[PDB]
Amino acid sequence: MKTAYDVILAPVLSEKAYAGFAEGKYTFWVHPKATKTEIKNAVETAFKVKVVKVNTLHVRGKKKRLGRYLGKRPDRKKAIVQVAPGQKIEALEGL
Amino acid sequence: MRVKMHVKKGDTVLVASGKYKGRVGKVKEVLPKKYAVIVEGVNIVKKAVRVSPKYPQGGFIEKEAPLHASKVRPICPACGKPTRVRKKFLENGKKIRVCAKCGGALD
Amino acid sequence: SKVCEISGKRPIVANSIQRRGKAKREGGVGKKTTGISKRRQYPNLQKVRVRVAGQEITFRVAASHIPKVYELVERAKGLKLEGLSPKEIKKELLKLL
Amino acid sequence: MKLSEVRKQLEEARKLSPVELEKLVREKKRELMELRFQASIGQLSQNHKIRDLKRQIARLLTVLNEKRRQ
RNA sequence: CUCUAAGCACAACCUGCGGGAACCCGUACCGCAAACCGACACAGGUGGGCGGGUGCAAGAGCACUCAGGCGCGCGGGAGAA
RNA sequence: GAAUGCCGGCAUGAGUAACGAUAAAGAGGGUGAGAAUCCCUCUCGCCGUAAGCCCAAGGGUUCCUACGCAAUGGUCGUCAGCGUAGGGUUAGGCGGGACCUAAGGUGAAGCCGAAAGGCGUAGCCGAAGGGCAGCCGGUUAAUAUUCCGGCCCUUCCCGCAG
RNA sequence: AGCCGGUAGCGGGCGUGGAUCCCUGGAUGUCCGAAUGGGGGAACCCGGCCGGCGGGAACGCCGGUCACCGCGCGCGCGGGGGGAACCUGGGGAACUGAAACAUCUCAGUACCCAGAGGAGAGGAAAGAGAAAUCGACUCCCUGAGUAGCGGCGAGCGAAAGGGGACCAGCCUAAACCGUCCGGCUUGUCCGGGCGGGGUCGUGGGGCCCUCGGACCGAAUCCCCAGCCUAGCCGAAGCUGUUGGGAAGCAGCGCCAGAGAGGGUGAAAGCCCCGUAGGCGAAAGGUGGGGGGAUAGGUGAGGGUACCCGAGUACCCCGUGGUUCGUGGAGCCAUGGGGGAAUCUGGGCGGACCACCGCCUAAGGCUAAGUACUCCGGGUGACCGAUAGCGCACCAGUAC
Ligand SMILES: [K+]
Ligand SMILES: [K+]
Ligand SMILES: [K+]
Ligand SMILES: [K+]
Ligand SMILES: [K+]
Ligand SMILES: [K+]
Ligand SMILES: [K+]
Ligand SMILES: [K+]
Ligand SMILES: [Mg+2]
Ligand SMILES: [Mg+2]
Ligand SMILES: [Mg+2]
Ligand SMILES: [Mg+2]
Ligand SMILES: [Mg+2]
Ligand SMILES: [Mg+2]
Ligand SMILES: [Mg+2]
Ligand SMILES: [Mg+2]
Ligand SMILES: [Mg+2]
Ligand SMILES: [Mg+2]
Ligand SMILES: [Mg+2]
Ligand SMILES: [Mg+2]
Ligand SMILES: [Mg+2]
Ligand SMILES: [Mg+2]
Ligand SMILES: [Mg+2]
Ligand SMILES: [Mg+2]
Ligand SMILES: [Mg+2]
Ligand SMILES: [Mg+2]
Ligand SMILES: [Mg+2]
Ligand SMILES: [Mg+2]
Ligand SMILES: [Mg+2]
Ligand SMILES: [Mg+2]
Ligand SMILES: [Mg+2]
Ligand SMILES: [Mg+2]
Ligand SMILES: [Mg+2]
Ligand SMILES: [Mg+2]
Ligand SMILES: [Mg+2]
Ligand SMILES: [Mg+2]
Ligand SMILES: [Mg+2]
Ligand SMILES: [Mg+2]
Ligand SMILES: [Mg+2]
Ligand SMILES: [Mg+2]
Ligand SMILES: [Mg+2]
Ligand SMILES: [Mg+2]
Ligand SMILES: [Mg+2]
Ligand SMILES: [Mg+2]
Ligand SMILES: [Mg+2]
Ligand SMILES: [Mg+2]
Ligand SMILES: [Mg+2]
Ligand SMILES: [Mg+2]
Ligand SMILES: [Mg+2]
Ligand SMILES: [Mg+2]
Ligand SMILES: [Mg+2]
Ligand SMILES: [Mg+2]
Ligand SMILES: [Mg+2]
Ligand SMILES: [Mg+2]
Ligand SMILES: [Mg+2]
Ligand SMILES: [Mg+2]
Ligand SMILES: [Mg+2]
Ligand SMILES: [Mg+2]
Ligand SMILES: [Mg+2]
Ligand SMILES: [Mg+2]
Ligand SMILES: [Mg+2]
Ligand SMILES: [Mg+2]
Ligand SMILES: [Mg+2]
Ligand SMILES: [Mg+2]
Ligand SMILES: [Mg+2]
Ligand SMILES: [Mg+2]
Ligand SMILES: [Mg+2]
Ligand SMILES: [Mg+2]
Ligand SMILES: [Mg+2]
Ligand SMILES: [Mg+2]
Ligand SMILES: [Mg+2]
Ligand SMILES: [Mg+2]
Ligand SMILES: [Mg+2]
Ligand SMILES: [Mg+2]
Ligand SMILES: [Mg+2]
Ligand SMILES: [Mg+2]
Ligand SMILES: [Mg+2]
Ligand SMILES: [Mg+2]
Ligand SMILES: [Mg+2]
Ligand SMILES: [Mg+2]
Ligand SMILES: [Mg+2]
Ligand SMILES: [Mg+2]
Ligand SMILES: [Mg+2]
Ligand SMILES: [Mg+2]
Ligand SMILES: [Mg+2]
Ligand SMILES: [Mg+2]
Ligand SMILES: [Mg+2]
Ligand SMILES: [Mg+2]
Ligand SMILES: [Mg+2]
Ligand SMILES: [Mg+2]
Ligand SMILES: [Mg+2]
Ligand SMILES: [Mg+2]
Ligand SMILES: [Mg+2]
Ligand SMILES: [Mg+2]
Ligand SMILES: [Mg+2]
Ligand SMILES: [Mg+2]
Ligand SMILES: [Mg+2]
Ligand SMILES: [Mg+2]
Ligand SMILES: [Mg+2]
Ligand SMILES: [Mg+2]
Ligand SMILES: [Mg+2]
Ligand SMILES: [Mg+2]
Ligand SMILES: [Mg+2]
Ligand SMILES: [Mg+2]
Ligand SMILES: [Mg+2]
Ligand SMILES: [Mg+2]
Ligand SMILES: [Mg+2]
Ligand SMILES: [Mg+2]
Ligand SMILES: [Mg+2]
Ligand SMILES: [Mg+2]
Ligand SMILES: [Mg+2]
Ligand SMILES: [Mg+2]
Ligand SMILES: [Mg+2]
Ligand SMILES: [Mg+2]
Ligand SMILES: [Mg+2]
Ligand SMILES: [Mg+2]
Ligand SMILES: [Mg+2]
Ligand SMILES: [Mg+2]
Ligand SMILES: [Mg+2]
Ligand SMILES: [Mg+2]
Ligand SMILES: [Mg+2]
Ligand SMILES: [Mg+2]
Ligand SMILES: [Mg+2]
Ligand SMILES: [Mg+2]
Ligand SMILES: [Mg+2]
Ligand SMILES: [Mg+2]
Ligand SMILES: [Mg+2]
Ligand SMILES: [Mg+2]
Ligand SMILES: [Mg+2]
Ligand SMILES: [Mg+2]
Ligand SMILES: [Mg+2]
Ligand SMILES: [Mg+2]
Ligand SMILES: [Mg+2]
Ligand SMILES: [Mg+2]
Ligand SMILES: [Mg+2]
Ligand SMILES: [Mg+2]
Ligand SMILES: [Mg+2]
Ligand SMILES: [Mg+2]
Ligand SMILES: [Mg+2]
Ligand SMILES: [Mg+2]
Ligand SMILES: [Mg+2]
Ligand SMILES: [Mg+2]
Ligand SMILES: [Mg+2]
Ligand SMILES: [Mg+2]
Ligand SMILES: [Mg+2]
Ligand SMILES: [Mg+2]
Ligand SMILES: [Mg+2]
Ligand SMILES: [Mg+2]
Ligand SMILES: [Mg+2]
Ligand SMILES: [Mg+2]
Ligand SMILES: [Mg+2]
Ligand SMILES: [Mg+2]
Ligand SMILES: [Mg+2]
Ligand SMILES: [Mg+2]
Ligand SMILES: [Mg+2]
Ligand SMILES: [Mg+2]
Ligand SMILES: [Mg+2]
Ligand SMILES: [Mg+2]
Ligand SMILES: [Mg+2]
Ligand SMILES: [Mg+2]
Ligand SMILES: [Mg+2]
Ligand SMILES: [Mg+2]
Ligand SMILES: [Mg+2]
Ligand SMILES: [Mg+2]
Ligand SMILES: [Mg+2]
Ligand SMILES: [Mg+2]
Ligand SMILES: [Mg+2]
Ligand SMILES: [Mg+2]
Ligand SMILES: [Mg+2]
Ligand SMILES: [Mg+2]
Ligand SMILES: [Mg+2]
Ligand SMILES: [Mg+2]
Ligand SMILES: [Mg+2]
Ligand SMILES: [Mg+2]
Ligand SMILES: [Mg+2]
Ligand SMILES: [Mg+2]
Ligand SMILES: [Mg+2]
Ligand SMILES: [Mg+2]
Ligand SMILES: [Mg+2]
Ligand SMILES: [Mg+2]
Ligand SMILES: [Mg+2]
Ligand SMILES: [Mg+2]
Ligand SMILES: [Mg+2]
Ligand SMILES: [Mg+2]
Ligand SMILES: [Mg+2]
Ligand SMILES: [Mg+2]
Ligand SMILES: [Mg+2]
Ligand SMILES: [Mg+2]
Ligand SMILES: [Mg+2]
Ligand SMILES: [Mg+2]
Ligand SMILES: [Mg+2]
Ligand SMILES: [Mg+2]
Ligand SMILES: [Mg+2]
Ligand SMILES: [Mg+2]
Ligand SMILES: [Mg+2]
Ligand SMILES: [Mg+2]
Ligand SMILES: [Mg+2]
Ligand SMILES: [Mg+2]
Ligand SMILES: [Mg+2]
Ligand SMILES: [Mg+2]
Ligand SMILES: [Mg+2]
Ligand SMILES: [Mg+2]
Ligand SMILES: [Mg+2]
Ligand SMILES: [Mg+2]
Ligand SMILES: [Mg+2]
Ligand SMILES: [Mg+2]
Ligand SMILES: [Mg+2]
Ligand SMILES: [Mg+2]
Ligand SMILES: [Mg+2]
Ligand SMILES: [Mg+2]
Ligand SMILES: [Mg+2]
Ligand SMILES: [Mg+2]
Ligand SMILES: [Mg+2]
Ligand SMILES: [Mg+2]
Ligand SMILES: [Mg+2]
Ligand SMILES: [Mg+2]
Ligand SMILES: [Mg+2]
Ligand SMILES: [Mg+2]
Ligand SMILES: [Mg+2]
Ligand SMILES: [Mg+2]
Ligand SMILES: [Mg+2]
Ligand SMILES: [Mg+2]
Ligand SMILES: [Mg+2]
Ligand SMILES: [Mg+2]
Ligand SMILES: [Mg+2]
Ligand SMILES: [Mg+2]
Ligand SMILES: [Mg+2]
Ligand SMILES: [Mg+2]
Ligand SMILES: [Mg+2]
Ligand SMILES: [Mg+2]
Ligand SMILES: [Mg+2]
Ligand SMILES: [Mg+2]
Ligand SMILES: [Mg+2]
Ligand SMILES: [Mg+2]
Ligand SMILES: [Mg+2]
Ligand SMILES: [Mg+2]
Ligand SMILES: [Mg+2]
Ligand SMILES: [Mg+2]
Ligand SMILES: [Zn+2]
Repeated sequence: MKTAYDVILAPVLSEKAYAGFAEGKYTFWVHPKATKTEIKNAVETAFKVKVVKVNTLHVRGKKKRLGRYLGKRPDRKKAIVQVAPGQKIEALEGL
Repeated sequence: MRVKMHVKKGDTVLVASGKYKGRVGKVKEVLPKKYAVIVEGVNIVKKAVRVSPKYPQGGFIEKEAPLHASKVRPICPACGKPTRVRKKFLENGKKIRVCAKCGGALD
Repeated sequence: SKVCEISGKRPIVANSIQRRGKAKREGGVGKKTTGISKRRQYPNLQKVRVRVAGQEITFRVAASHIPKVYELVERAKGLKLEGLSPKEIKKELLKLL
Repeated sequence: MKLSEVRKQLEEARKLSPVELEKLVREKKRELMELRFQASIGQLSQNHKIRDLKRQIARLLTVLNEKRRQ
């Protein structure tokens, strides 16, 4: 059963992601097939805020090897969400 | 299928072959993949360990090395002898191991 | 050069044989074959148009089975073919074959 | 999760209604999302919790689907 | 843009004001080249745009030079044929 | 033991040819186990309708940072398009799709052919051609007409008015 | 009684209240692919209708549904694609041999295409061929390198009969009778459905007259035995000695319906796994064995001369198949032309004629005995890493 909790996978942990917290921007790893409208709904029922902007981008997986075996990490998709002014996601805030 | 093995963890056995032939101990652990058992205080090896946390002095530690399961013989708790293992069906329908000499149970 | 819609006659592979000499039964040494080649023999297919139940139906048939077309039309006098398309007439007509 | 707990979860779920099973499934999925957030920032030492909850959601969906098929 | 036909004319279309809605894929980096085609970090090949100044009649030519970029991924001596 | 046999290994030529444009280098300081070859500085030389800057194809992480120096780099190497790890690509207005057709392809009708198949009306597909609403500046180690700032604009929905 | 795959580690868990694991059934099953809502450069984009979700009208997501062709009457049933060899049909080479080459050969082979299936094809005499004989078909041995064919060269090459495997025969069209529907050339009418009747060569059937009037039994269905997909029980040895290690050597014993084999620190019937011998299925698959049911089948005389598969038989022209290459050239098949009859009819016995015999064309189906090996098991005077499959290993991979 598809829900809002299957759309949002994990937070993005990086200096660039932490920089957007002050402006109300939050970066998540999301399901690769999720759309902007789909993502905006999912964040609203998972964290109880108002979302006014969603930016998305595809993150191709890096080629990596372990000894003799060549392969690839899975493809990913991250989304930057902008909440309504004054609103906060306290789960992400504090890190 | 399954690795048929005549001994189990927690029973007293006799080491009937090898360097420690004639010793008696308890089966600490059973390794069906290696078809091996571990017997308390039997087959001690010296292993080099590096200096690190939880090994501050380094040096050597002692550990039991596994024995091939055919080298051990279970000891009957009734007649106290090493013996082969028989199967006995109980009136309650369960199957249990019994000593091939006196018929006593082996748990 | 295709099939006959009534009898199923279709082209067949035949050999063209070229011979020389005088036949043995006429005092000769016998016939000799200078060449054999593959060729096709076709049915004598012709278009036959008939008027059935207010519609015109076209049949591709071998000349030897042209009278079979009119035999089919007569036997269709006992069928209900009112308002059907020409294609529907043809299928009903050939179910009588 | 112990074997006894699994039997309890299946026994309770079969007594529910399809409306209730969907609501319980959604709450479990939300709980799993919070575990993924905890595991991402390295604050979940008991990583076995993630597998336990995932199999629970599978059990509830299996029971829900049985009720849909009558 | 305009003309009307089915239809509809409590609809419909157009203008103004207010509030809302706006999806998917691409986006790094090389790109006259050590990252493209030539088995090579290969004097070869690769479409389009910008491409300053002075002088030489003109010019995208030639000489020097701006911005910018390079001294070409083995060196050091000797000073025979 | 021979087939200019087949597979593999190792010799000879030989420390020999060569090290890939004759645009060119010198010095001081630093780093480091180790420096002609890495970093900084001063001097010198070369390109400048290019050997500078920007699109498209093609390529596919080669991008940035940290740590490395076995192999790779025609020498060296502390350096690196190399090895490991982490990070990095943000669009209603840019390009393409939810628009249009070109050659060509495909193809309810229809026609042909032993089979496989060939043709073909309407239609559909097909672009670097037609159509369609964004400019300037700031910011990151790494993205920006995409983020931010200022000033502009487009389509769709609903309500009210005309 | 351990376990969380190969696969250890960091970090955490489960299990005699029965885990991991094995077998059977079910659930879930993104996207592509016959691919099938539409498009497309496979795995990617874009829709219609119905229901739901978000504040949901715009926007997005979720569930259901929407290709085309055939048949039966908008609905229902079916088709499409794939499969290592084997099978049938439609097409169909050349090198080569003839010590050149064209008929011939290679060969109806290779290959292409279509279709069928666990097999396929064939199959119930218009047969065989000389014995007044046989009795569907297929397969094996033989007949036989015979009879023959052949630039009578190179070469090619039957059949009947005998010995075996297996065993099985049926349904229709037509006469005649009924019923529904259509026709107008309006009824003893014709035509099209369906039911009855009928199925044969010692000719059979229809119709009329007479005497007549329970046995057989499926290739279809039902039930069961057995078998397949996990498994279980299973006899008997100790001590010493050399040695890193005993199973070797020694001393004394034991089992055997079990002395196949493989492990265990070297060389073990009795240490371990097994072996001989026995046992075992809730569930699905099969069931060619057994039993039962049912469909179905069932005699003679006399008259009548109604019926007995049509552009067919048959003749001629052009060809193919058979051992048959135009030959005295039948037989089977048929592209073209001409073109019958219904038992007093027709076909065949190698041109043809006569006699004497055999058979019943122009509708269909049919187990078993046979072929093959992608897959599972067993077994080798088979290989043992340049061998054996191209691949013992992360191979149809790197390149
Ligand atoms: K960019
Ligand atoms: K365009
Ligand atoms: K030839
Ligand atoms: K020749
Ligand atoms: K008659
Ligand atoms: K005949
Ligand atoms: K005959
Ligand atoms: K058959
Ligand atoms: Mg952020
Ligand atoms: Mg997106
Ligand atoms: Mg909201
Ligand atoms: Mg995106
Ligand atoms: Mg984007
Ligand atoms: Mg990724
Ligand atoms: Mg990844
Ligand atoms: Mg992976
Ligand atoms: Mg031990
Ligand atoms: Mg024909
Ligand atoms: Mg000829
Ligand atoms: Mg031909
Ligand atoms: Mg004509
Ligand atoms: Mg004819
Ligand atoms: Mg004629
Ligand atoms: Mg789950
Ligand atoms: Mg871009
Ligand atoms: Mg790019
Ligand atoms: Mg860029
Ligand atoms: Mg770069
Ligand atoms: Mg550049
Ligand atoms: Mg250029
Ligand atoms: Mg240029
Ligand atoms: Mg450049
Ligand atoms: Mg590259
Ligand atoms: Mg290339
Ligand atoms: Mg290349
Ligand atoms: Mg090179
Ligand atoms: Mg190159
Ligand atoms: Mg190089
Ligand atoms: Mg170079
Ligand atoms: Mg070059
Ligand atoms: Mg060049
Ligand atoms: Mg050029
Ligand atoms: Mg220019
Ligand atoms: Mg200037
Ligand atoms: Mg100047
Ligand atoms: Mg100038
Ligand atoms: Mg001048
Ligand atoms: Mg001038
Ligand atoms: Mg001049
Ligand atoms: Mg000038
Ligand atoms: Mg010029
Ligand atoms: Mg100029
Ligand atoms: Mg000039
Ligand atoms: Mg020039
Ligand atoms: Mg100049
Ligand atoms: Mg110049
Ligand atoms: Mg110049
Ligand atoms: Mg110059
Ligand atoms: Mg010059
Ligand atoms: Mg200069
Ligand atoms: Mg510049
Ligand atoms: Mg400069
Ligand atoms: Mg230089
Ligand atoms: Mg170099
Ligand atoms: Mg060099
Ligand atoms: Mg010198
Ligand atoms: Mg000199
Ligand atoms: Mg000189
Ligand atoms: Mg000199
Ligand atoms: Mg000289
Ligand atoms: Mg010799
Ligand atoms: Mg050779
Ligand atoms: Mg050689
Ligand atoms: Mg040799
Ligand atoms: Mg060789
Ligand atoms: Mg070799
Ligand atoms: Mg070789
Ligand atoms: Mg060699
Ligand atoms: Mg070697
Ligand atoms: Mg060699
Ligand atoms: Mg060598
Ligand atoms: Mg030598
Ligand atoms: Mg050499
Ligand atoms: Mg020399
Ligand atoms: Mg040498
Ligand atoms: Mg020298
Ligand atoms: Mg020399
Ligand atoms: Mg030299
Ligand atoms: Mg020299
Ligand atoms: Mg050289
Ligand atoms: Mg050179
Ligand atoms: Mg040189
Ligand atoms: Mg030299
Ligand atoms: Mg030299
Ligand atoms: Mg050099
Ligand atoms: Mg040199
Ligand atoms: Mg040079
Ligand atoms: Mg040089
Ligand atoms: Mg120069
Ligand atoms: Mg110069
Ligand atoms: Mg210097
Ligand atoms: Mg220096
Ligand atoms: Mg210095
Ligand atoms: Mg250096
Ligand atoms: Mg150095
Ligand atoms: Mg420097
Ligand atoms: Mg220079
Ligand atoms: Mg100079
Ligand atoms: Mg210059
Ligand atoms: Mg110059
Ligand atoms: Mg210049
Ligand atoms: Mg200039
Ligand atoms: Mg210039
Ligand atoms: Mg020029
Ligand atoms: Mg690109
Ligand atoms: Mg490349
Ligand atoms: Mg490439
Ligand atoms: Mg390349
Ligand atoms: Mg990458
Ligand atoms: Mg790389
Ligand atoms: Mg690179
Ligand atoms: Mg990089
Ligand atoms: Mg770099
Ligand atoms: Mg370093
Ligand atoms: Mg090094
Ligand atoms: Mg090296
Ligand atoms: Mg190197
Ligand atoms: Mg270098
Ligand atoms: Mg080189
Ligand atoms: Mg080189
Ligand atoms: Mg080097
Ligand atoms: Mg190096
Ligand atoms: Mg260093
Ligand atoms: Mg560095
Ligand atoms: Mg680079
Ligand atoms: Mg790197
Ligand atoms: Mg690397
Ligand atoms: Mg991107
Ligand atoms: Mg934009
Ligand atoms: Mg904008
Ligand atoms: Mg849309
Ligand atoms: Mg379009
Ligand atoms: Mg077509
Ligand atoms: Mg076609
Ligand atoms: Mg075509
Ligand atoms: Mg067309
Ligand atoms: Mg179009
Ligand atoms: Mg197209
Ligand atoms: Mg288009
Ligand atoms: Mg134009
Ligand atoms: Mg354009
Ligand atoms: Mg635009
Ligand atoms: Mg910056
Ligand atoms: Mg950049
Ligand atoms: Mg940038
Ligand atoms: Mg910018
Ligand atoms: Mg802006
Ligand atoms: Mg337990
Ligand atoms: Mg299953
Ligand atoms: Mg499709
Ligand atoms: Mg398609
Ligand atoms: Mg099939
Ligand atoms: Mg064939
Ligand atoms: Mg063909
Ligand atoms: Mg053929
Ligand atoms: Mg051919
Ligand atoms: Mg031929
Ligand atoms: Mg020859
Ligand atoms: Mg010859
Ligand atoms: Mg021939
Ligand atoms: Mg032949
Ligand atoms: Mg032949
Ligand atoms: Mg052949
Ligand atoms: Mg059959
Ligand atoms: Mg018969
Ligand atoms: Mg057979
Ligand atoms: Mg046979
Ligand atoms: Mg046989
Ligand atoms: Mg035979
Ligand atoms: Mg004979
Ligand atoms: Mg003869
Ligand atoms: Mg000859
Ligand atoms: Mg001759
Ligand atoms: Mg021959
Ligand atoms: Mg012959
Ligand atoms: Mg032959
Ligand atoms: Mg026989
Ligand atoms: Mg009947
Ligand atoms: Mg008939
Ligand atoms: Mg009737
Ligand atoms: Mg009847
Ligand atoms: Mg009769
Ligand atoms: Mg046993
Ligand atoms: Mg046993
Ligand atoms: Mg035993
Ligand atoms: Mg003993
Ligand atoms: Mg002993
Ligand atoms: Mg022995
Ligand atoms: Mg023994
Ligand atoms: Mg042994
Ligand atoms: Mg043994
Ligand atoms: Mg013994
Ligand atoms: Mg047995
Ligand atoms: Mg005839
Ligand atoms: Mg004839
Ligand atoms: Mg004739
Ligand atoms: Mg003639
Ligand atoms: Mg003829
Ligand atoms: Mg003939
Ligand atoms: Mg023949
Ligand atoms: Mg022949
Ligand atoms: Mg002849
Ligand atoms: Mg012949
Ligand atoms: Mg002759
Ligand atoms: Mg003949
Ligand atoms: Mg005849
Ligand atoms: Mg004919
Ligand atoms: Mg007759
Ligand atoms: Mg007659
Ligand atoms: Mg005759
Ligand atoms: Mg005759
Ligand atoms: Mg005769
Ligand atoms: Mg006969
Ligand atoms: Mg008959
Ligand atoms: Mg017959
Ligand atoms: Mg007949
Ligand atoms: Mg016939
Ligand atoms: Mg048949
Ligand atoms: Mg059969
Ligand atoms: Mg080897
Ligand atoms: Mg070896
Ligand atoms: Mg091999
Ligand atoms: Mg070998
Ligand atoms: Mg293999
Ligand atoms: Mg090989
Ligand atoms: Mg190999
Ligand atoms: Mg391999
Ligand atoms: Mg490959
Ligand atoms: Zn005992």
